[PDB]
Amino acid sequence: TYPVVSFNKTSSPELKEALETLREKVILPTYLPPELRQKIFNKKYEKELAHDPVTIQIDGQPQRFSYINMLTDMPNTPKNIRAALLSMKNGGDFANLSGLLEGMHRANRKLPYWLSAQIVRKACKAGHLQLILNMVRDVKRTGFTLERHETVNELLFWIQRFAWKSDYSEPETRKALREVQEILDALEGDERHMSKDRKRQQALTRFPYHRDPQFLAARLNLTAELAARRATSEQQLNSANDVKNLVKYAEQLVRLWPADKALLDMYTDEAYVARVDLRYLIKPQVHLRYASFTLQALKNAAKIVGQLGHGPLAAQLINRAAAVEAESQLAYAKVDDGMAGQKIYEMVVGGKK
Amino acid sequence: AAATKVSRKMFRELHGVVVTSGLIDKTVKVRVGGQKFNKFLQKHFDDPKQYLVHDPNNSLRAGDVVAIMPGFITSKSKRHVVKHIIAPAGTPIEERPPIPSLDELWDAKDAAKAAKKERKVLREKMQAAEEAIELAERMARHAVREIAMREKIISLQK
Amino acid sequence: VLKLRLARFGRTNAPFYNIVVAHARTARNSKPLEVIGTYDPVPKKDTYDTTGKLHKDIKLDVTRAKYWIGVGAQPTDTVWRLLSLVGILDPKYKKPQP
Amino acid sequence: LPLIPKPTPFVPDVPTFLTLIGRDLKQHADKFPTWEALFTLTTDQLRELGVEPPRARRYLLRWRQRFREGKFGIGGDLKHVENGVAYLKIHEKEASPTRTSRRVVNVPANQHVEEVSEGERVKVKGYKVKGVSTIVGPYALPVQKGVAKLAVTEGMWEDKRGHKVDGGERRRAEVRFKRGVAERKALREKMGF
Amino acid sequence: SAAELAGLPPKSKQESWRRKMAEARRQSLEAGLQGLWQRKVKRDQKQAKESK
RNA sequence: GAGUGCGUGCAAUAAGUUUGCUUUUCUGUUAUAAGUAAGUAGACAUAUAGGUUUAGAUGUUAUAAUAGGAUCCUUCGUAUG
RNA sequence: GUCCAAAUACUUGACACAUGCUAAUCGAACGUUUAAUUUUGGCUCUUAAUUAAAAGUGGUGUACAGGUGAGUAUAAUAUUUUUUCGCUUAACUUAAAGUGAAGGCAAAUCCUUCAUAUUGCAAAAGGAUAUCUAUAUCCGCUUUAAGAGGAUGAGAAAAGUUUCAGAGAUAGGUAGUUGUUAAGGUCAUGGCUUAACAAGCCAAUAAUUCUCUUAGUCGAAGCUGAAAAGGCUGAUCGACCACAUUGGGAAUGAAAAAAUCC
Ligand SMILES: [K+]
Ligand SMILES: [K+]
Ligand SMILES: [Mg+2]
Ligand SMILES: [Mg+2]
Ligand SMILES: [Mg+2]
Ligand SMILES: [Mg+2]
Ligand SMILES: [Mg+2]
Ligand SMILES: [Mg+2]
Ligand SMILES: [Mg+2]
Ligand SMILES: [Mg+2]
Ligand SMILES: [Mg+2]
Ligand SMILES: [Mg+2]
Repeated sequence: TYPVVSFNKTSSPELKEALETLREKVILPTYLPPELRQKIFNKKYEKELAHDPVTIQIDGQPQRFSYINMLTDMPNTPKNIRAALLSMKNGGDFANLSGLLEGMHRANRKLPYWLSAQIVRKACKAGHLQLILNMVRDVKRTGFTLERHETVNELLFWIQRFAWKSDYSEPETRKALREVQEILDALEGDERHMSKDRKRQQALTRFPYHRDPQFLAARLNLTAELAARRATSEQQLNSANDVKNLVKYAEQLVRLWPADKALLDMYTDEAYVARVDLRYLIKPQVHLRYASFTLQALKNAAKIVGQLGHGPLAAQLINRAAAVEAESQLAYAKVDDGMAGQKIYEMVVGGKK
Repeated sequence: AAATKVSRKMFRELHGVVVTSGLIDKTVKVRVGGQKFNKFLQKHFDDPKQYLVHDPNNSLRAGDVVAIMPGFITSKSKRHVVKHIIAPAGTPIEERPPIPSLDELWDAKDAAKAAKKERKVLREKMQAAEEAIELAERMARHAVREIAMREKIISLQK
Repeated sequence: VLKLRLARFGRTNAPFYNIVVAHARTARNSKPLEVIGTYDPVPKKDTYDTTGKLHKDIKLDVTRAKYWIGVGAQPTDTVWRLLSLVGILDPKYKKPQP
Repeated sequence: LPLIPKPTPFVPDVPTFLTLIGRDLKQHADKFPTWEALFTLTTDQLRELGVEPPRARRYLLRWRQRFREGKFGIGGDLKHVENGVAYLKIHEKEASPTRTSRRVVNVPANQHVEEVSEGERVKVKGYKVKGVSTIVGPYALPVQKGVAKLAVTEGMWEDKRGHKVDGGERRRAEVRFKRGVAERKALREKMGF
Repeated sequence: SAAELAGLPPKSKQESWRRKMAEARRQSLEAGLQGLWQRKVKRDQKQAKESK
């Protein structure tokens, strides 16, 4: 079906070593049939393998497989992945994740729940948002499921930042608004993103990921940054069409989001307890991270919706903003000087850069 | 309720003559009279038959006339029993071990059969109690490891 | 699978059916378990009747057929209709009114 | 006695009806001068017109009687058909504050779903929405995100006659082996030598 | 069925069919058995009566 | 002298095949051993972070005993002489 | 030798066979490919899909139906009548309960295993269609209790029946073989099984074994006689047995009951 996983672009020598180890001992054996794979991990066939090593046609020249001590020879997959991931400072360095995560999916390697949230951060802080979105769309091969509530909260954050980067320019904002809709449709329609872990996180929040106020505020942010610019017939039709979504999403978020409830109180009190689900929000450094854009969204949406003559929505949106702004200020007095949280919030809400 | 008593049904009585005796314990060959009808010749022919009759107390000598009854199964080839002696041969009837009545013979089967079930119920219970103690011992070694490992965690949370 | 079905007997252009109780996977005209009744497809006409009506002669043992139906016997389409007319079962097909 | 059913938008004329049931029945389209001749002609009259073999005739009488009862095939309900083509669109709703009920409706190609009334917004039976924007259903070619169309294809409603794959179960081996001897000849004799 | 002894209506179209068919097999067995039993009794009496 | 769709003895023998003082091998429980590969648990800390660290309760790997099933050989065994 | 209807129609070489046909079916079990159609990403190449055809993987059925009479010489764990019983996880009826979790193949209702299933052994599989401004059905799957059916257990006991080809030779056959004691097994009975003793059991007119010749068996089924427990045949009809070029074999399955398979 798909081409054999391969890594042929490495800037550093440590990167290649980490991948070649995982590739030739954890990924390559998965391309073998079931029978021949129960031989490499046996001692009774060690002597036979040395005489006739197994071969597999991998892009021409066949491969070779000798005895592999399951306990000793096998490498630590989590550690290596971390080493390989940390040593990535190039476009081609991050292009190997599609193959790396694909190999682990073939080996049935239960990866850390938080790994998906980490790969999104490091890969997005270098300018490779597409590589992550390409894997999220190609979830049948890479296995980049949107299981964790954090991963979706980390993905939408960078999506907005890339649009907020260039002062919410219409060309990128239009493209960025498509990425959010691409995800909200995947979480809802696609089934590959649904797992037992996600069911537990939805039962604790009582909101499905596609109807979660925290994630629905990102779509209302870009939608509010489009009507602002305009509120040339072809472009005038888009503006009038963006005002309908704004009023629609503005009236859809107010219903879900209760009255005067901040981020740390929106969900049930039993969601923040467990560390495997929705505990990152507790820390002040991480709350301001996902509370900056969502806060500015309400402020920017309450204004425009107020110019069109919608009293109720104005007060409603301001209600949430007032409750979120207060909580945000609280965490701003505890975040240690130098943390990314304090910086991001200061540059977005503080308008200082 | 758990014991199956014998049928204890009476059957026809046949008068025969002991042919052989003393060759095997509690068994004699008696010769009875019969008749078979030839359909082609429309004529009855004498069809005498010889069976192996069960002699419980070995009270029959070759030559005497006896009365036998069928339906009493004691062996593979034996389905007849001695009801009484018509005419003795050699010695009087009063000089031979008495012939047990059919009731006495049947009672032996029931008593022997009932005793057999008593042995089974004991063997089944003992075998079950002997296997439930080995299955309860696995729980012991398995329950201590769990409690020894589960309480370790419980103590690191207070 | 006990089945209430028709065994075709007669000559060319003279069909005469015989209601039987036989196992599904058996020859059509093999000796069945029971012969409930007989069926004549060609409709007859009363001897001294000039009106023009027609009828079909069917000799059926209702009592015996009922027992077999109660133990899981599966009558065929043709026999099911006949039983419906007598009122033992509900019609398997009905004319559309619209 | 032989009541005639009014033509349906998806089946305006006879050529369409005969084209949907396939089985190469569009050869006798000219035999029927009007739409009432199809539903008025009898077996004997279909035998003289030239409707043969008997399998095609009995098959037509069946679909005929099946049309009077409104047991239409795929696309029968459709009301907004245009020159043999219809368009499907997704009609979103709100069953709850966190769910959404999507239904495959049939509306004019130009109009929008939200620009139609309840009476003019039919729900095509047999077509379901899988995911947030995919219309899934037999003979549903996609045009845009959330838009599909049904072209009137020959054999739309036909009941395919089972065809033996390769000579059948009894003769499968012979046909394959006998065809394997005709291949090794071209490879060796006609081409090799 | 338990749902039929509690006075509950049929769940759907098919349930109505099964209820009717199963009931047709219930009255067909009762009449069949009782009907055939009378035949036997009526037959045995004739033999005994005519044999005595 | 010629033939033989016949019986039978011996030798031989494909498929198949009784038995185990056979030849490998998988699985199942039972008891141990390991915690490095995996997987499942708990403890501590970090922050554009997600690291350190111990543990076997399910399960994973290793050995032992034991049960069963495939293989190899053995015996019987068409053709054939 | 004018016509019509019905019913019969290789009785011989089970000799050799050209050609087309006699068992397939389900897309509401499952994905694979190929085409178009619509989309992503990068600037034709490349993702994610829909649809339609073509080959398959699966489930069920080819254990029914139809054909032939080569081989086959029988009394046998064969058969009735009454009494008493046993087994049956597939299909057919009625009802109840349960339908969760992983791995392997491209995927699966295919394979492998796990949790739970009155105590403890011992299960399963998912697919499809509607309603609302998640819920309820549909077709299945597993287990359990019964009815029916069954090709079922050596069923058992009592009393009976079964016209068994023709010719020739053979006086021994039987070794758990016959019986007793004890125990197990069984619904029950039976060397059914085992231990220990005893030397029995069947038969003498052929029990038993052997060779030759011939044959599918049977029925008011066909023909025939006034009739005989009539005679002959063993076509079409029904039942039973055997076989599918000849010979030698096993598995699958509820059950070989195949024109299968080796
Ligand atoms: K030999
Ligand atoms: K023959
Ligand atoms: Mg040899
Ligand atoms: Mg380790
Ligand atoms: Mg030989
Ligand atoms: Mg012939
Ligand atoms: Mg057959
Ligand atoms: Mg399930
Ligand atoms: Mg009598
Ligand atoms: Mg014996
Ligand atoms: Mg012959
Ligand atoms: Mg014959």
